[PDB]
Amino acid sequence: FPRVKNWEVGSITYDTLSAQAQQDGPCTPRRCLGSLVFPRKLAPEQLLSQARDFINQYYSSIKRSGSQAHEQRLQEVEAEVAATGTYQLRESELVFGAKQAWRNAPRCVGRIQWGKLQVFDARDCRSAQEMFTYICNHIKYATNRGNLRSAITVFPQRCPGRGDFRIWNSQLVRYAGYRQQDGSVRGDPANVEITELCIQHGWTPGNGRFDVLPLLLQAPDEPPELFLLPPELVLEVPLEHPTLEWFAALGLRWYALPAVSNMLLEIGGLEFPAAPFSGWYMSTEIGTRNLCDPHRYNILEDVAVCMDLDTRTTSSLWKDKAAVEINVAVLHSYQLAKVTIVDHHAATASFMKHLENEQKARGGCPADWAWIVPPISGSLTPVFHQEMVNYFLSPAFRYQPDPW
Amino acid sequence: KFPRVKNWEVGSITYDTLSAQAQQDGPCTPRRCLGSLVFPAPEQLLSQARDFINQYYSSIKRSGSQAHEQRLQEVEAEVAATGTYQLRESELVFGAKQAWRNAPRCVGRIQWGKLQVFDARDCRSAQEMFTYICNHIKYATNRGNLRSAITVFPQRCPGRGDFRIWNSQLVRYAGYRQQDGSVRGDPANVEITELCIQHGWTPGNGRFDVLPLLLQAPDEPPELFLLPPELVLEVPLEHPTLEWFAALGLRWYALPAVSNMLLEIGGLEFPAAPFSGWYMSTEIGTRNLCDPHRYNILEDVAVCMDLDTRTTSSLWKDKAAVEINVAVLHSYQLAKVTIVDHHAATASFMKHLENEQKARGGCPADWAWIVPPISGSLTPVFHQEMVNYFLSPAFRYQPDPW
Ligand code: HEM
Ligand code: HEM
Ligand SMILES: CCCOc1ccc(-c2ccc3c(C)cc(N)nc3c2)cc1CN
Ligand SMILES: CCCOc1ccc(-c2ccc3c(C)cc(N)nc3c2)cc1CN
Ligand SMILES: C[C@H](O)[C@H](O)[C@H]1CNc2nc(N)[nH]c(=O)c2N1
Ligand SMILES: C[C@H](O)[C@H](O)[C@H]1CNc2nc(N)[nH]c(=O)c2N1
Ligand SMILES: [Cl-]
Ligand SMILES: [Cl-]
Ligand SMILES: [Gd]
Ligand SMILES: [Gd]
Ligand SMILES: [Zn+2]
Repeated sequence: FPRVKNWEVGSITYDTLSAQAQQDGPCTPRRCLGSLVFPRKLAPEQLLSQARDFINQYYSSIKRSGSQAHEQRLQEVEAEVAATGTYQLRESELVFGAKQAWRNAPRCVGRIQWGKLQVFDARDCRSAQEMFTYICNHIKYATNRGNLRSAITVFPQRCPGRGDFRIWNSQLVRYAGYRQQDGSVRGDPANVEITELCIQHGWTPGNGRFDVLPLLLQAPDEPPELFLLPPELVLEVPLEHPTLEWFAALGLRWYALPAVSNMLLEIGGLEFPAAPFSGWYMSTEIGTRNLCDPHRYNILEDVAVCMDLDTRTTSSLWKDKAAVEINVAVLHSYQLAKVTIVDHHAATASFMKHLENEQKARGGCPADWAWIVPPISGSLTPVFHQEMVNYFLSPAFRYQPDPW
Repeated sequence: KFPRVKNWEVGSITYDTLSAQAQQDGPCTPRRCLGSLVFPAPEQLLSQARDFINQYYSSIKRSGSQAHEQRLQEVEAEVAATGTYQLRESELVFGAKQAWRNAPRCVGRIQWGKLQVFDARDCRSAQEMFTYICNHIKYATNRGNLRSAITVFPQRCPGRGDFRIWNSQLVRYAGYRQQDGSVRGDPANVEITELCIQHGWTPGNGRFDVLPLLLQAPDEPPELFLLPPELVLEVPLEHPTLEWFAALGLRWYALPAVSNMLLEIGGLEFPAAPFSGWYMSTEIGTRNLCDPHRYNILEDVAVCMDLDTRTTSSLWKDKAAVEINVAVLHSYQLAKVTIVDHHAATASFMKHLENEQKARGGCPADWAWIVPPISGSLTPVFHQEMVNYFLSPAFRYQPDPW
């Protein structure tokens, strides 16, 4: 049972929940690999034991372990896979699984919200236009005129033999990335690959550096079909600074809804390769990562010239001063537009109280230090001084190969 | 079957074949990762010694020679007669450098080859220990043009007690308990301050009182030694455009000299081997002055800046912190005391990683310690994956001798 200490206060807890960790990660007693983004790389008898475990913990969570429909439900899944080779999840189970996969996401700092999550069942789906209308319901409900609401929608589970639903965009909302005559990029260099595929499936390109991409949606077996998104459904925030009058003239924008559409949900031994989820942004994800990373929009040097900073010596900390203003402008702009957003101080303080909750509930909580600590002002937030344990519980979201 | 390591800012790919030779185990398993934890006989003394000797004779491109096999046969028969062996002077210098080279949480390692090793293995007493330390401080400080140095006191040996420096650093500030239960001075140093007092020291009452040295000779109580003030170079902190900053009274010292770690070379253990370099500015500005459990000046700075401290979304903490760091960098540059900022430091470490891949095929690095505590993703180390493992020779934590 790992002893975990908080170095700001001195408190000590023990992770007894780690002792129930399954899917072995990447580390060994000889070498630690916690800093790798993708750990490693990417006869149905094992379906039973994964469904048995998941159903067992479903009934513990609602008191009904021992007697009643608990043992009963064990038999239906036994007979359903003995007949068909897969099984269908009940509605409450799909909702309980979805929430647990969020609760178990080691790198998510927003997990204090894990209990409030709207789960749209789309297992009826069987068409590309069908999912496109499913996706537009999610976005509409999730955006909610800017008072954002956590949502996931679950499309039909992978079946042995015959194909899979797959959203080809990594997010539902993503900006174009076109290569110049220079080979350099106008737009988001993160999305130069998917922009390449959008065009070669009949998309006509656009203006420049803030073009919303179309959704490449893939019904089983048949190829991907492009789907344009209505501008009305894509809520965006133009970026302005509360006191730097020129920042708005830089013409920077970002969208409201972070909605990840390329991860695979796994509940009770069933894989849902199309299950896009969405929450709201932490300000540093936009300001520091999306806009300041050297391989993203790389705006930091441009904002520093406008602030008339000394970009000729790193010891002037001009990068640090420029970044903070970019984060200030993001927070101000989203707030001015009444769009839900959270600063990294508020967000990490909530994660600490999530840790304390999860200590009482389950005796621990899987957490990935490097992704919990903000990308600016790390040691100024409480999680910096908090030791953490990372391990992999099910249900979970996993990374998955891309369909090409 | 070696770890694939990716740099995300650029797209580089390399593999860490040096990890496979890792000669110790750490706290991680396939079941769970503990990377974020701060604190993670003859035949085995002989097998460590052989790996070191092999390392040394490799570095002087003399592997597998007669001079090589001689020294192997030599140390083996010395362990037989006495249970231990002695390093030659060149072997000691190489081992101290390798320990620095192998230190996984050190961002200043691009320098590892430039190290001044002082051989104090003939030291006989605490008084003499004091003299060797004062000279270390004088040479490393060098009137503000700092030099990397290490002093190596006698090794652990059967029959006698260890030399120990009780102080965690050669220069530290007193931490005095209050009547509010509060702490005047540095709260990290409240215990060593109590220790010093009960061993005879007359305490002050400032917030930047330099502590005496508690020095332990074999089988003796610790003895108290005052550092002559003119040996301890200090830098008063001011801000270049915030003139009220000087009225805080804040200071920090030139020389970071860590004195409580253990140096291991070829199975030998040196429990007293203080080493020193020069500060990276975030250690002073961010950690030592802004940690809530350290001097904790952040809120008082931000109020003086007229920042809005009612709400976190004004980012008052980030703004005050960046200006506390600007003051540190400016104050040291004004006082002509060596200092590196986290941007230059992390850029040099990137060069170290590339040097190390070509040289040894990888490099042990602790990402959570290499990435600076402010402006992380603005530096190039944030976007570099790293492999953490324990190589020997090495520095190691050891328990407090009290
Ligand atoms: C409600 C507000 C939320 C916030 C502020 C938030 C924030 C974050 C942040 C900051 C990361 C780090 C990733 C990065 O920065 O690169 C992350 C990762 C992640 N989030 Fe959350 N998130 C929220 C809601 C959700 C929801 C609703 C889900 C799913 C139902 C979710 C699941 C995940 C997963 C699966 C990952 C990464 C996979 C892994 O860590 O292994 N989050 N989130
Ligand atoms: C000359 C410039 C140097 C710089 C800028 C530097 C910087 C650093 C920093 C910032 C840390 C992490 C401290 C923290 O934030 O808690 C560190 C750790 C460390 N450094 Fe360096 N250092 C320098 C020289 C040296 C020298 C000369 C030695 C030894 C001869 C050394 C050995 C170590 C060790 C042992 C650690 C702890 C590593 C671990 O526990 O894995 N450093 N250094
Ligand atoms: C690049 C390999 C994987 O990276 C990842 C992996 C995951 C997420 C991610 C996923 C969901 C989020 C939600 C719901 C809200 C939010 N506020 N943020 C999120 C961030 C970002 C990245 C970007 N690095
Ligand atoms: C308490 C767990 C271990 O912490 C540690 C561990 C090590 C060092 C350390 C050691 C040597 C340094 C040198 C030579 C120069 C410099 N510029 N910095 C240093 C920092 C600081 C801390 C502070 N936390
Ligand atoms: C190399 C390093 O592990 C990698 O760049 C990680 C570090 N921490 C991160 N943390 C968050 N939140 N998002 C990221 O993309 C990363 N990247
Ligand atoms: C809990 C946490 O891992 C711990 O406080 C570490 C994090 N990384 C660090 N990194 C450096 N360089 N110095 C530190 O003191 C710490 N503290
Ligand atoms: Cl994003
Ligand atoms: Cl220090
Ligand atoms: Gd101007
Ligand atoms: Gd001024
Ligand atoms: Zn690990």
